Amino acid sequence: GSHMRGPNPTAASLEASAGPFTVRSFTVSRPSGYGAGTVYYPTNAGGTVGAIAIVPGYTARQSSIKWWGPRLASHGFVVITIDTNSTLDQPESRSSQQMAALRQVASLNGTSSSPIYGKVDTARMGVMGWSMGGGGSLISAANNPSLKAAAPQAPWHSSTNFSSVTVPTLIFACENDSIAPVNSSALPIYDSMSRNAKQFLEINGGSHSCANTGNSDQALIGKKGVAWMKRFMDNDTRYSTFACENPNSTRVSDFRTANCSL
Repeated sequence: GSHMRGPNPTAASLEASAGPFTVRSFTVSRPSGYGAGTVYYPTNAGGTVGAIAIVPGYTARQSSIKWWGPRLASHGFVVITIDTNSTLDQPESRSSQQMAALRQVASLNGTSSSPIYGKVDTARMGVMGWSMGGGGSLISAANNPSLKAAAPQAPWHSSTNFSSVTVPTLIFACENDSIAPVNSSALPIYDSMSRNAKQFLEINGGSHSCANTGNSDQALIGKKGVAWMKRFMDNDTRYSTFACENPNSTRVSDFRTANCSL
């Protein structure tokens, strides 16, 4: 069961600002169970694509995470970036809202007026987000083991115990994070997970915002996010090396992976 779309990947094609597909976007008119959303979609993927829902951190909005929308969509995904009902929502609420966004993407896939009408494989879904939105993504993964992939950034949750998670999980960490320190947040979360394909990618000298819109490492972070989603959401074994490899970069202060075959 593989859903291979687009050309055979290269380090160069994955590091580029844009993948092979053309991207359009729209604002969701009547968000159902979350604050606001922007839907990014490929116009020319040549098949139905998985959907990814991305949630910001505490006080934050779509702007903090929006760079992911076109970057992932241009490689063959429908991506929804959300605002939460309140900027002060906690991780459980962020998880519910993330899953509501995926539910509404599935709804719009069935809506003839929608730009994403018949563009989505509602069986193939993924979750991403920053800090409390990253914690929320891991809660979404724990509660919904049918999700194909999770790739949270600088995650925080009130508990680091994600031992039940079977969903392939890529944690982006920021070496010098002083909001959700790696030693008390990202790494204990990574270490809790014994049942899944998982990866830990720490950005050298990174602050808490090291994977956000306007980061200086979009070539590397974008390559790893896309490769992880292509490998696990599409079961596209063309991406096994890109997903599972140590990227061998002086921008990476720490790399860990498990159950991830090249």
